[PDB]
Amino acid sequence: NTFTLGTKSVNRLGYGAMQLAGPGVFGPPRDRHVAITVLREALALGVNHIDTSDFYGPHVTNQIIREALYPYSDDLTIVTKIGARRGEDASWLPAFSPAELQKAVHDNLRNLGLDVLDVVNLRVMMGDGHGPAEGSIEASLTVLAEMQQQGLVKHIGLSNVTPTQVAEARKIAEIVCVQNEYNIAHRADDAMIDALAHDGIAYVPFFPLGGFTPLQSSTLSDVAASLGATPMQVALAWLLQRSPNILLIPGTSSVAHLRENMAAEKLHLSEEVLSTLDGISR
Ligand SMILES: NC(=O)c1ccc[n+]([C@@H]2O[C@H](COP(=O)([O-])OP(=O)(O)OC[C@H]3O[C@@H](n4cnc5c(N)ncnc54)[C@H](OP(=O)(O)O)[C@@H]3O)[C@@H](O)[C@H]2O)c1
Ligand SMILES: [Mg+2]
Repeated sequence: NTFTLGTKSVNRLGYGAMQLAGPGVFGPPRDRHVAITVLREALALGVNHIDTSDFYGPHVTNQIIREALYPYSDDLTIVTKIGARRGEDASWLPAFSPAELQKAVHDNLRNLGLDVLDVVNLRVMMGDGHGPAEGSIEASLTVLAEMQQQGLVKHIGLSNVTPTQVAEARKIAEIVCVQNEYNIAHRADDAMIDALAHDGIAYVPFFPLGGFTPLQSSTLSDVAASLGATPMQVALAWLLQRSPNILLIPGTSSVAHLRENMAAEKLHLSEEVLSTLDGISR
């Protein structure tokens, strides 16, 4: 169904735009035409939330969204993210000096052809690992805060953050969404999802099917089979019923998968099936 993200209601089945680019989200996509077709069909299918970034393929993913969908329905929310830059070797690097965050915000503005960004995710990176790690984010957020006052950005969100960081952030500005790694097999954020929900802040999982062990994978497959669904559909449907503040942004460069992902809304998970799925992580 729906969720109010900032001041705009969004269909909880949205679209991640990260597959509309070359391998490693770098360079142009396989086929620009199919990318355009996928975006247009998504809208036609009821998508009104698109997740993107200007460091996808540097810039080209945003330009495709523009070529395909400008001028945008005013029902449409485009969410983008800043905080990283791309090496010319496809590498992802820290990019959170005021100059870089300001340039990133304007890059988005130009490539999407917008006058203001709906939602900007600040994407955190601490330590030498990849995921959530402790450290103050005040400096970056203050910069995003100022561009909000200037009217370049309506709403601020967070990406790849620990519960403490969210807590530090929410004293500097309003946070409308948190975007973290989370799926059936990786449920460390469970507590935060419920707490966010109670404050009306959305939570946005990525890797819906990522990093499953064979046993984890075969269980999901078993469940799909018995339901006449695909594993992807089961994964999305589980996310949908897990909490009402959860927004899905599955990415795909294929129209068939798009329609299939969107069909996941029709799938209804019995208690016995949820029992099996909740045990995948345990
Ligand atoms: N903020 C961050 O730190 C960050 C990091 C990662 C992702 N994200 C966002 O989150 C979104 C989701 O990305 P993700 O990393 O969670 O992974 P994902 O986009 O859900 O997975 C992408 C892969 O799944 C395949 N796929 C999609 N639907 C399928 C289906 N129905 N059947 C079989 N395969 C299917 C795609 O292949 P096909 O193209 O051939 O269908 C593609 O190879 C992204 O679009 C991006 O915007 C953000
Ligand atoms: Mg993706």
